[PDB]
Amino acid sequence: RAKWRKKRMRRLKRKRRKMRQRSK
Amino acid sequence: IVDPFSKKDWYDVKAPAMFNIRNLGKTLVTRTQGTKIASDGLKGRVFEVSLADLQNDEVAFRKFKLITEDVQGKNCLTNFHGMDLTRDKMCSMVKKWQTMIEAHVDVKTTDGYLLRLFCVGFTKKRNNQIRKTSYAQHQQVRQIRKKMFEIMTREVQTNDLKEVVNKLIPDSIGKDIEKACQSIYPLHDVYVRKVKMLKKPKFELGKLMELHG
Amino acid sequence: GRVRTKTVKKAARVIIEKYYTRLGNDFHTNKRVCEEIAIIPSKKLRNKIAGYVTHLMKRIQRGPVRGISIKLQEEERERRDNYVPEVSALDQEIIEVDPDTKEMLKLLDFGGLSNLQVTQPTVGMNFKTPRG
Amino acid sequence: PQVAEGENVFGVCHIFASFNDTFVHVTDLSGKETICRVTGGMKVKADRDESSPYAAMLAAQDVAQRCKELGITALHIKLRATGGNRTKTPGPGAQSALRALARSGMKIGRIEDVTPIPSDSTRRKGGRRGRRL
Amino acid sequence: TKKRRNNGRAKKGRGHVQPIRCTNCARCVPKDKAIKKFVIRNIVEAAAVRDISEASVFDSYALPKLYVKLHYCVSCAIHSKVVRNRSREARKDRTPPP
Amino acid sequence: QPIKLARVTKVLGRTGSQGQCTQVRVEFMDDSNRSIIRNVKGPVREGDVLTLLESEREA
RNA sequence: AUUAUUUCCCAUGAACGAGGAAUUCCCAGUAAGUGCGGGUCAUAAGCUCGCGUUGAUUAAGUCCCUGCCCUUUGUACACACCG
RNA sequence: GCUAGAGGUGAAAUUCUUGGACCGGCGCAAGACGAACCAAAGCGAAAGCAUUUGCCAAGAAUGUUUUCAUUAAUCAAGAACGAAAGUCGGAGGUUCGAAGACGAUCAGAUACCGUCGUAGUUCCGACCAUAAACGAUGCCGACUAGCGAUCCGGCGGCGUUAGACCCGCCGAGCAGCUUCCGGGAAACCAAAGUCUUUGGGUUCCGGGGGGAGUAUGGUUGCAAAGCUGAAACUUAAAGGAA
Ligand SMILES: [Zn+2]
Repeated sequence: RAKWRKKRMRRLKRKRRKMRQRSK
Repeated sequence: IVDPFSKKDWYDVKAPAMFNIRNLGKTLVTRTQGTKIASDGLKGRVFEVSLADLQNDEVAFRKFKLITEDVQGKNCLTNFHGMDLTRDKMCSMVKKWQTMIEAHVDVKTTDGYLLRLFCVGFTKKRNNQIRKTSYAQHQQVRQIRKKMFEIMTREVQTNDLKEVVNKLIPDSIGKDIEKACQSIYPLHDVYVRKVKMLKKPKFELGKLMELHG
Repeated sequence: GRVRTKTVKKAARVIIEKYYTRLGNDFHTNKRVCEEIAIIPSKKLRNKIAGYVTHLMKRIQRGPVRGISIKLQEEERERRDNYVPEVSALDQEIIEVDPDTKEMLKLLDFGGLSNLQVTQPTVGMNFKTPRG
Repeated sequence: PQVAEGENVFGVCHIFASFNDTFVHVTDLSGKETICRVTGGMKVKADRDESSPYAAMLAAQDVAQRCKELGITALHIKLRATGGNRTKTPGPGAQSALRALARSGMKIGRIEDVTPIPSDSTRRKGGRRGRRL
Repeated sequence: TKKRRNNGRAKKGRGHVQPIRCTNCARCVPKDKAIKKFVIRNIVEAAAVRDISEASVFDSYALPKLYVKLHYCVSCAIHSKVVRNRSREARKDRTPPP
Repeated sequence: QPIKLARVTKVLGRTGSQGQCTQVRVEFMDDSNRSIIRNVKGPVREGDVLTLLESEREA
């Protein structure tokens, strides 16, 4: 589904951000 | 274990003198045992009686609430407590392709009974009308509702409880509204759909017996 | 289950449209006519064809059949349709005319005629039917 | 009751007809005192048939003989259907219990529907997508 | 493909309408999209009207009726067979069945 | 109540799930009135005499 | 011919007292009973294909069930839902 | 008040009742909501908007032989508003109900179904600025058919009724239908027409399908996220209508 794929994307952006702030 | 209905007396229910049929029915209550007086269990019951079972031959879609106020020797004396139309009557008058004007006034009588009359009125389709809908404009509805506010208040604020019920057994308070609102927008089903009794004065045995004279 | 096939009905109509003068209301007479004027490879088919001819012959004597078209039958039935009353239905003693129709004739050369009788125009325009 | 020449002693029979059960509640004329109240569950073993029309027959025949023992010969009918925001249509035991009251030699008078209808209901049970059974 | 010109609802020149609940499943359905049906039936059906009339205390008492306005969602109105799927040309018929 | 005796006048059609009951308008023989409709089980034709045990309800 | 090919004689005399849930066939010379013939066949019918004999009950109806057919409808299927 | 069951379900159980649940009566309190009337009807820039009454300041249309006299149209930047959910701080929390628990169903349900129930739903203030925010159809203007209705205003006509109705016309608007106006890939569209017989004005915006509304940078926000927004690489189809 295009909405749950959008939800999986936002759950992935939130992980890439926290992984990027750890090494900031 | 013991049958509780063997300890109950059947009391008579008497309607006010406003109607011809006085004995509207019979009620039962537990005998005076200990401190539970049988009159205490009777002085708060409300009897919702149809107007057809009332005075002589009136309509059957109007109901009168009669609350028992004092018991005098195996017969309960009831007084006016309210009035309302039956469910099938109101649900049949509300048709489509027409507007309904509802009004309510909290106006007391000349003796102390604070009544809350509910009036309803539906726009009438003319005999030669080709239009399907009969809708009154907003300002026409306000003029019809203001006419109900004026007539309902005038009809009760100058009379007591005994005289306003004599105007409720026939649709007197509803017929004069239909005639007054005819110049604004003709109506066909104008009734006082409900009468709520908000506040009552102190109970007087002299006025109750006068109501059954 | 006594419905005739298109083979029985079509062959029966062609026999009538070509040999109407030889056929009648008797099956056994038409059974021998169809046997000669038509080469039918079967006897059961002949009895079905001749039996339906007898049925259609009973219909011709009462009126025209929507399948059979005979020239000598259609011309006579149209010739015998010439019926007229002793007096026409149009030339009436008096004629009711609406006042609006009277004004139309007034614009024409036929303003005042004795045959015209103006009727009272009905008041109230209640010609439309109520909606809903 | 002190009644003569078989004069009718009218009662009020509140019939709560739902899709899960059927109440046959006979009260006095005012509705305060209860004479007898028999439901569909009091007459059927399985709880799936508490609203069946057969259960309302037994619930109405049992309540009719109780009114015979107290001189109650006629009954006013007050039919309600679950009120509120739920279904406004009476359950299967509505007409079955009412016919069984007349079948039991009991008189009927002034039938009335008293289903409590809201001027506007609150948030009804079930999501915006409803019961997706 | 646009299956219906009115999009399955009687909303024209209007932004939003208040919703209602289907009688089968209490789901939010717009008031115009709702498949309404105003059913007027007697309290006593024909199978029992004979016994109730002969057991009445009045000489001539007409049995009342049940004025219920039913609302249906598109899904439940079709499972309950109150509306059927019509041909592509029959869908344009807006007259109630006789 | 007595056992009424009616005579079949018109056969309407077949009723029932499997078409076992025939819907027949059966009038009485004592008088021309009361042309009631009954459901009959078995082979029925116009002219049959039925033995109505109960003739109050139409059904 | 033993694992008895069939057949005859004497003896042996078992379950089975109309049969659960289910389920089959059938509308007139039909069901069913009854025997005969053909096929198989060196030996040969509890099978099957035919034949006559005796001869009914019920039904001349319905979509209720179970089967397919058609129309409408939906499809991202077209190797076509075993998609 | 009388009674042993009530609730719920396809069927049940969890749950409510060892007695006073459910039911009936008279009441009371709180918080929501504004049924039927209610419509392919109205209004508003959209979102959205329905009990009564009062108040506040706006608004289209119509009417006008009033006034001003081009003051206009569309719009980068910029700005107001913007359902629901969400966020923060107060008040309130009836119903409903994410989460969660438990009871069913199933091979398994962490789902559908049932009994509860947190946040939420309600109100006030401050954020958020996203919807299948849809008529999937920019705004302004002209022109090109017909018909019956409908909402508002105005106009003149039999008649009925005590303004209501009836019959037309004009302007404005929500729609409907019939048509070989024409258009289109077609469905369909009086506009989605007046288009190879191509140009009324103007804004935004699309360039095979994926990667991807992802990476990075900037910006906005308390946060969730909003706005702006790639490439490498991969692919011969993806897709529309019928
Ligand atoms: Zn539903």
